[PDB]
Order: sequence, then structure tokens, then C-alpha cells
Amino acid sequence: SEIELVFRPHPTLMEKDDSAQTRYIKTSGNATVDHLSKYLAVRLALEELRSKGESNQMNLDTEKQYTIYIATASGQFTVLDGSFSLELVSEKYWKVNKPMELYYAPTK
Amino acid sequence: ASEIELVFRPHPTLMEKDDSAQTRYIKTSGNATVDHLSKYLAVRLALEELRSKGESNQMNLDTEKQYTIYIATASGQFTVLDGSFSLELVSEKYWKVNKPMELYYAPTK
Amino acid sequence: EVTVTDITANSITVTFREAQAAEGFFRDRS
Amino acid sequence: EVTVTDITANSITVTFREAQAAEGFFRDR
Ligand SMILES: [Zn+2]
Repeated sequence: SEIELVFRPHPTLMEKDDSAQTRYIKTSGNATVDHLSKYLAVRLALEELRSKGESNQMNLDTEKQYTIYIATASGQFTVLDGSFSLELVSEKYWKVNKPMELYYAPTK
Repeated sequence: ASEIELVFRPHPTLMEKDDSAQTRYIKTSGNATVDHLSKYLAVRLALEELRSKGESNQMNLDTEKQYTIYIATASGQFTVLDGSFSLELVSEKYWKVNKPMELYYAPTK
Repeated sequence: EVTVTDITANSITVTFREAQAAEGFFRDRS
Repeated sequence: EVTVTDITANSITVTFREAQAAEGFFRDR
């Protein structure tokens, strides 16, 4: 729907060996951070399953929950409460009239 | 034929009855092997579980067995299908009828 | 719907197409 | 081109759409 997201791995909290591939996402502004974290978990799991499906290995397996961040002034990242709507996040933290930039990392 | 149709169900006695286990209607290539089919089943079951968790109220994704494939032959008994066999070969060797090929699964153990 | 899944084994990838019913999917054998 | 996924939390199901690039996906502003 109406909220647009440019969704990336947290630059520092990544696993170096993992893809840095930016995701472009549309959804309702009423979606919460918890919905987005769960969406990520599901999408990554689905992608991993399909990848294992296409790999030469005969054996599969079963991972993580994610924390969502937004960049703030200055040189830092703010953890977003799971109950926040994405609309609130854009108004409170992002503000500008552009697709919103959010980040993710596995919850320690 | 280069294409093959399968009716794929849990083994009637080696697996406990499960109303949540629907018959699967499948088309694939005759040159696909039994190994492809067993791996497909594990992947499909996992995909379905993931999507079900996605739509449930569960915030934590929990979420894996290996499967053996069987066919009931003319005698009514079951044959365990070698993983290396093509589905084409299975159809010619064990099914031999002009109907979608009925195959079954149960865990390897 | 018809799901489509690609599966690799022994260095060969194949496609499985799956429907929830035979009618409209399987070919007529008459 | 576009991936569609329904995700539920707190008894509200939300639909997510995802693409591989902004152009032709995101709206003009
Ligand atoms: Zn054939």
C-alpha cells in the first residue's frame, strides 16, 4: 500500500558473509514493526529453503528473530519498538517525503 | 511420455492418519528421479509450515525428516522405490497402468 | 493454484508442479 | 516481478509486497 521501505542489513551488525542485497517493500502504514520483523524472518526462511532445494545437498534442516533500526543523527542507529506502526516511524524518525530507510539485524 | 502425473499420499499404515495431510496432485518430468521427489516433499512440507506460521499469530518461527517413497503394485503390497530410478522407469516397471501414478511416502528410519 | 518448485539432486534440477485437485489439472485419458 | 506475502501479528494480517528495484514499483512523488 502506502508506506514504502528501502530495507537493508545493519551495516555493522551484519554477518559479513551474508548478502547485502537491498529490499524494496510496500505495505500499509498500519503495519507494525513486529509485522515487518516477522515478514523478514519468513522471507529469509523461504529464500533459504528454496536455495537448499536448488542445491546439490539431499539433506535440509530447520532460526532467528530480528530487531529493526532506523538511522539517526548522528552516526548511530535507533532500535524501533515492535508495537510502532510504520506510519508512526516515518513521521517520528524519518520525516522526509521519501521511501523510508530501515535496517535489520538478528536479535541478540 | 516425457511428462508424468502423480497422486502422492502418506503411506496408509507407515504413517498415522492425519486429516491435515491432503492428497497432492503433481506433474513433473519422466526423467525426474525418486530422489527428486523425496527431496521435493521435504521442501514442500517446510514451505507450507513456514507460510502457515507466517499467517498465524505466532511471532516465533520454530520449524525436518527424510522420506522414503513407496508404490503399491498389482499384488496390493508395497515396493520401496530406489532413489536413482526415474519416474518414467518406475511407471514402466511397477505401475504399468494408464492412470496417474499413485505413490506414497513415509519417513526414512 | 499451481505451485512450481525447482528441486536439484545428482546435479540435475527438475520442476514439480502441484495442484490441490486433479480436475482441471490432469489430462483427459478417455 | 512482485512478491506478495501475508503476515499476521496481534490478530491483524498485513500484506507485504516486495520488488527488486524502486522504479516501476514505488510511486512518483
Ligand atoms: Zn512417460
